[PDB]
Amino acid sequence: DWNFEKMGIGGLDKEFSDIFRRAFASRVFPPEIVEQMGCKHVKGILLYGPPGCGKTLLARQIGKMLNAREPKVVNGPEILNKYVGESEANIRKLFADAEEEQRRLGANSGLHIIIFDEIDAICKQRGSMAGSTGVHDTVVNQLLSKIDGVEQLNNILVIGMTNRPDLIDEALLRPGRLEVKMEIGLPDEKGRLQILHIHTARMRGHQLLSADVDIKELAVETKNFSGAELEGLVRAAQSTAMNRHIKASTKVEVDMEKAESLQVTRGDFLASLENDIKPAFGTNQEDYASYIMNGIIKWGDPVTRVLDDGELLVQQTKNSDRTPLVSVLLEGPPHSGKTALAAKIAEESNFPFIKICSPDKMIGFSETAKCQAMKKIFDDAYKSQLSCVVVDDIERLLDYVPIGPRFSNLVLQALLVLLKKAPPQGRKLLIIGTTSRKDVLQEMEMLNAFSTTIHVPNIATGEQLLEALELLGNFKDKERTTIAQQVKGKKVWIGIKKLLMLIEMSLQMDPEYRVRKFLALLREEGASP
Amino acid sequence: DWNFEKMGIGGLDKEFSDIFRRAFASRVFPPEIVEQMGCKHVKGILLYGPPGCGKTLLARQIGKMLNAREPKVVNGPEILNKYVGESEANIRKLFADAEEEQRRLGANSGLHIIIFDEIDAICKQRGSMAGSTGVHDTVVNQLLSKIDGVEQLNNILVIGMTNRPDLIDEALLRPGRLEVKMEIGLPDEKGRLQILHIHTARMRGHQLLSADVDIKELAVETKNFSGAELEGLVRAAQSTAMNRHIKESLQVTRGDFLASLENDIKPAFGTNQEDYASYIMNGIIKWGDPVTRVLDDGELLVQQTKNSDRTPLVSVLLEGPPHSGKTALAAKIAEESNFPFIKICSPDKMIGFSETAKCQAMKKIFDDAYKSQLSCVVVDDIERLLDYVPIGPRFSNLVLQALLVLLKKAPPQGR
Amino acid sequence: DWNFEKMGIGGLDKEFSDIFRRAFASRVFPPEIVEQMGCKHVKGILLYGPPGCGKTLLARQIGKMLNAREPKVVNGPEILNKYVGESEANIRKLFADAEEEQRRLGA
Amino acid sequence: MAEDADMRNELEEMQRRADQLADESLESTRRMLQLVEESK
Amino acid sequence: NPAIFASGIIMDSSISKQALSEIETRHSEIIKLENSIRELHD
Ligand SMILES: Nc1ncnc2c1ncn2[C@@H]1O[C@H](COP(=O)(O)OP(=O)(O)OP(=O)(O)O)[C@@H](O)[C@H]1O
Ligand SMILES: Nc1ncnc2c1ncn2[C@@H]1O[C@H](COP(=O)(O)OP(=O)(O)OP(=O)(O)O)[C@@H](O)[C@H]1O
Ligand SMILES: Nc1ncnc2c1ncn2[C@@H]1O[C@H](COP(=O)(O)OP(=O)(O)OP(=O)(O)O)[C@@H](O)[C@H]1O
Ligand SMILES: Nc1ncnc2c1ncn2[C@@H]1O[C@H](COP(=O)(O)OP(=O)(O)OP(=O)(O)O)[C@@H](O)[C@H]1O
Ligand SMILES: Nc1ncnc2c1ncn2[C@@H]1O[C@H](COP(=O)(O)OP(=O)(O)O)[C@@H](O)[C@H]1O
Repeated sequence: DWNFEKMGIGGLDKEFSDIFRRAFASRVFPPEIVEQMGCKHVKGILLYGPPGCGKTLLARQIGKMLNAREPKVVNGPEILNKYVGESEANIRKLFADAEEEQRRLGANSGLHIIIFDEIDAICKQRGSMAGSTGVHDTVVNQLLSKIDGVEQLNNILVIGMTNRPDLIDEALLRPGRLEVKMEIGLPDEKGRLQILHIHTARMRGHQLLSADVDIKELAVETKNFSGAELEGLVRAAQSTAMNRHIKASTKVEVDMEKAESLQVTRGDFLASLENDIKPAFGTNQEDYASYIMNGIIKWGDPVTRVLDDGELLVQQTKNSDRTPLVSVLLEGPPHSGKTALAAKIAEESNFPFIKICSPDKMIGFSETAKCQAMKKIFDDAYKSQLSCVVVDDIERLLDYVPIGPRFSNLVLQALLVLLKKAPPQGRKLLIIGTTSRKDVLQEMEMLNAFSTTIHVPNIATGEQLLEALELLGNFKDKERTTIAQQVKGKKVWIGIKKLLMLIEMSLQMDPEYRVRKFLALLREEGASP
Repeated sequence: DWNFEKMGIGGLDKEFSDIFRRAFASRVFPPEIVEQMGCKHVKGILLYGPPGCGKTLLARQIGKMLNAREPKVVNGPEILNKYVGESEANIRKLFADAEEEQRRLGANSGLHIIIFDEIDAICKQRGSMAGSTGVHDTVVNQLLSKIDGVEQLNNILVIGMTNRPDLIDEALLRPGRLEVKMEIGLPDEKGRLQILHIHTARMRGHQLLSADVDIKELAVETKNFSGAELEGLVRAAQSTAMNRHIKESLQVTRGDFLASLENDIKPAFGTNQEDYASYIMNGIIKWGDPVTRVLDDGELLVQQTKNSDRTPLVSVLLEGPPHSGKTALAAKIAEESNFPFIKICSPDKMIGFSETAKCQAMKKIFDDAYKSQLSCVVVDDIERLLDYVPIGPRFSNLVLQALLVLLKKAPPQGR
Repeated sequence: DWNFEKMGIGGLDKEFSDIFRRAFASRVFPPEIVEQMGCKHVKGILLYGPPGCGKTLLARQIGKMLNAREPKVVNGPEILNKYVGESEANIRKLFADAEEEQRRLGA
Repeated sequence: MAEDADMRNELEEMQRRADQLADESLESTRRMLQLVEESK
Repeated sequence: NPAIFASGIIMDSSISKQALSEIETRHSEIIKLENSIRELHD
């Protein structure tokens, strides 16, 4: 009675087709022909990927489809025991029935499945702790000797699932023991559509779903959501919709007669997206609201030029093919407001994965840790079809101090090597860095790694200052005219982040003393162009 | 016979409402409608926050609210053992009854509860660490496989507690696992009023509370008092009232509350009054205009940092010749600030420390400073922190970098 | 009974009176009024000072004052053991009698 | 240890059982011989 | 770090197994034989 649609898996067509072709293709073709070829059968499958993508579900579904004996299961390190020579017999007890039936019924026997769960807990590399821990060298040897030894078995099939494919023993993955190796990754738009349809079919069956909810918009809206988080979203929406009909939860639980007319509307979905579920490889709006703390205002010509140069770079990295890796350096004097512009460029890129590597989260770390955290952020970005990674305050990241000078060399080498490592074939990446001292970076031979440079200016003319004040609008007409009369016939040299603080400091005096104090502060700051 | 009033919890209305909405809202709706949606049930809750704010109380009340069986308790790291293969057995023994009942009955089974205490002493991140001590990896793998494995369980509920939400493994905090994360923080005025009403109800019933004590005043005179210090205040007041009848008409009066508030209870996130007595040793003397000028400037800065919204973080440096009296004036400004949370970070309490210890101490002070609607922190005698000496020169780089990073970091939203 | 001097401690005048007032005032008052009030009992105290000034003696005397059972003296450095789950086991052995007796005899 | 202690105590009780059985068989054999001698 | 396990090896084998051994069933028949020859002598 098997049917693929009954399986209930969406977005994994290619993986399942490959598994079926390589594993179950030779157990369905007529035996008479298969005998003329003299080919043995495959006896292994390995599945790996990041958390929450649909491995265990695939293993369970494969287990259910086969008209054979009930599968055995092993939950993590369930086999270990404290008596010498008792942690191995548990290994041998799994293959006994298969051995006996192969001996008895010859070549017409059935199929016996086994499912190792979290296989990286008992099958780590041999000779890694001076002979291992004493009990992690005998188990591996027993498993290797049993899967493929002097005596031949032909009716087993072993499945493994693991999050870390790097630690599994090498002798256990050759083409004779665990031949098929599959990676289960995040889905694209069609996968999300299929998953939502699979998880909403039942509700739509009984007319419990409203008519103003359109699945395509939800599919487009959720970018880089793992498999489990869509289900979590649907569950949260259902719970929020059901919570309406419990009126007196505070005093006593009571249910109304309007429970029959229960329907789920789009508002529940929007609320669930806004408050409950937060992805892991996606993005959320807290960080942008934390970095762009006062918006962006057009106080002159330069801002549009900078934004246009960012847009050109984004378009190039999206379309081109020869160059999959491009980078750019934003530079300027201090208190000029450059990290906000980088954040705005990244936000307007509209790429799926956008992350900010800032020193705010590396207080007290030694060099080894800075290096390893940088590596992790740059590894997470190799598992998406598009990306954009921002580096902040390259000066503070190296621990640079003018005396000596003194800084860290290991971190600098990590950076210099990490700006030329192309991603795996078929993906693109964009790196933006910000700094306030170009000459120091020049002396380290670090401007050769970056591809292009952009300059961020200050306020340098009275009209621009007046325009900025008008846009902020803290001073009214008369005081503005007085300020214009005072400053319109000179040159100024000030940054925006300092202008805000000067205005705030000036506002604290008496109502009739603000302008003079502001002018005194502006004179005191000093120009030194 | 359950109703919210009898739980004995105050100041946590929204958190409990959200927990109820997301965890229990589908176990009380008619089963017929539930089955037509085919929705599984949530399998975990997590609670974190500073000490003495009411986590274990909430867990206990949840445990004894339901019609479930007796909740199993794990008191910290009591599952560890010295023989290979014994910790995992202890982990596996907790879920046996749920599996057996599920197999026997099906969808009609009751409910089970497991309560881990101090979960962060077992489930640390499964990093490589050149091969972790099995204590971490094996136990964590067993727990992960048991919570959500090949076989389906649908009648369990797992609750956790921790003070360090950073250390826990990420694969253990995804939907389908401990997915309801809640933060329990300090209460505001309404919370203090509710707590005081809860903890002084029995006395009022038997006419033991004098008519002069007004709770609304105590709700105002205590700022940044945790949940667990108000009870201490009340108990101290009662003890002071009782000791007066040792050499039938017993009663509790305002003077007892005032004395106990002034001498017995010392909040951890509040203002201290001995530091100013230790640093300002001979008062302040007006010998000219400069003192008044400095104090006026400090007042202006305080008012700005209190009233503005585009400048949530302010700074100022007091400098001059030696033997001039800077620390006293800084302490005076801080005292006149009238902020709920005031602190001093001086170098004479870190005698003999290395670089990393100093970094950790500074970070800990600022972390506490980030949990109040207002704050004020004094860093005095900077050149001693940096470990400066003219020959060379020599100093510490780690401390300087930490300070430079911390001088421009904004607090959470609204503070 | 207080009589700080009769017990065998001299020079501890205030550091005894404050202890008695704050901590032990709800153990000797008639149980009816204590139950009517609904106040729990303090769960411990801390003593710090220079060595050889009479701390352990005060602890034993306090224990004997309240008709309590035999105290379980423990030394801090002696609890540590080099295997996994041995120090915790030692720390968890001291609270057995209290749990058992409360579970049996109620309140 | 309570589990092992109690199970070993049942094992000791079982040792007493075995001793009783053996002694009973021996006494039965002795009476056996006595009667068989008597008949002649 | 101070964290290491241990493994045990058992010196356990003693007086014959529990009464699943043949001692009791062996004891059974002797009483029947006693009955028989008591009959004969009487
Ligand atoms: N392709 C998919 N289609 C539908 N549901 C899916 C899919 N992938 C995952 N899910 C949902 O994810 C839930 C749990 O996922 P699953 O058991 O596969 O986790 P896993 O990622 O293999 O586990 P872990 O990473 O924790 O070891 C399943 O019950 C199902 O609801
Ligand atoms: N056009 C603008 N460009 C940049 N920042 C702006 C602009 N308009 C307003 N701002 C505000 O100015 C502030 C910019 O400060 P920012 O964090 O960019 O400083 P910075 O130049 O990186 O500082 P530093 O060099 O001291 O590390 C933010 O509050 C931003 O909201
Ligand atoms: N919100 C509250 N309402 C009423 N009483 C409270 C509240 N929070 C705490 N208390 C009182 O203070 C006590 C604090 O103990 P509790 O076990 O809640 O502390 P905790 O903060 O969870 O513990 P820890 O920091 O040790 O993990 C509670 O038992 C109760 O007596
Ligand atoms: N107007 C005043 N300003 C400052 N200190 C005063 C004033 N009047 C009296 N004093 C006393 O002067 C002393 C202040 O010395 P303080 O410890 O602040 O010096 P300092 O500048 O930190 O010293 P140094 O840096 O040289 O070690 C205190 O005793 C304070 O009571
Ligand atoms: N206040 C005191 N009055 C009389 N004797 C005292 C006093 N304090 C300490 N001693 C003497 O000191 C001895 C040991 O004190 P000890 O309990 O070892 O103090 P510590 O706790 O500092 O070790 C006691 O036997 C006692 O005779």
